[PDB]
Amino acid sequence: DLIHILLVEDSPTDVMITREAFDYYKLLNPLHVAGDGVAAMEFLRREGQHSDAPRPGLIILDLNLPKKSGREVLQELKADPDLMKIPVVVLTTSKSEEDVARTYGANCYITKPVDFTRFVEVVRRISDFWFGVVTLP
Amino acid sequence: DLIHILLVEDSPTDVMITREAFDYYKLLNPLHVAGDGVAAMEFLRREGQHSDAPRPGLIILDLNLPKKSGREVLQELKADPDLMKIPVVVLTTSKSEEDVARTYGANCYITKPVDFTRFVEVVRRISDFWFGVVTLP
Repeated sequence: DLIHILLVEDSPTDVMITREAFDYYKLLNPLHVAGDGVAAMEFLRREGQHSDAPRPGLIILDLNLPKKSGREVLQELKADPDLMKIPVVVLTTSKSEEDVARTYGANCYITKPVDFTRFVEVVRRISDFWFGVVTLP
Repeated sequence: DLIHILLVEDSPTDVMITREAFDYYKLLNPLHVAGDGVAAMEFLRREGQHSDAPRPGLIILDLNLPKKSGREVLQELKADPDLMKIPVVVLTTSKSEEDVARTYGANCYITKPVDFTRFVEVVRRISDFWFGVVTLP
């Protein structure tokens, strides 16, 4: 449970689905949320209010973002020699759109919302990620 | 992923379902299997062929066991001042039987087979167990 997860999603309903999924199914991975692209880059660069953010080990990225787009966030990520290494899953709004997105992006795409099932599929699609059951005090 | 899991189940079809679930969904927890009660106690006591077995952190126990029953295994477990501390989930064959089993055993019961969904519910029902996503080389 070392790696923190950064969810860049503007929909409060959809953020709620992921929060409750992590909660009800006992995911220990710290879930962090940015509601627009400008806040997402503030988190990654660890600037401003996020001056003490942890580096995420997984970024989950919607494309519909106010203030700064999903595309801008991804483009600024892959420019940075450090942020480029971080795994990115792009949220699509429809499995049909998901077929289109993989054709031209393939595993780094899942349809939203990210409930626990979809999050389990994310973990499956990403080679270096694994589930473990940990006992705790 | 420190804790090993001991599955005491005689059905090869049902053992197959759990093996593939752990495999396809990338559970790192070592899964160990005993096909009857006598082998299960051989594992716990770490005797004979299992002289170097690891202590399990979770035991999943069918009641239909040849050679030595599910009840015998549980009774010998709770006698032992060491083995008694280990979490035990009892497999029932029907959610109806599961309602009966909890009335008189409540969370330590799930209907078989143990696919990944049911295993996730086991983890939910057991206070000190948590899921974590771990990155790996």
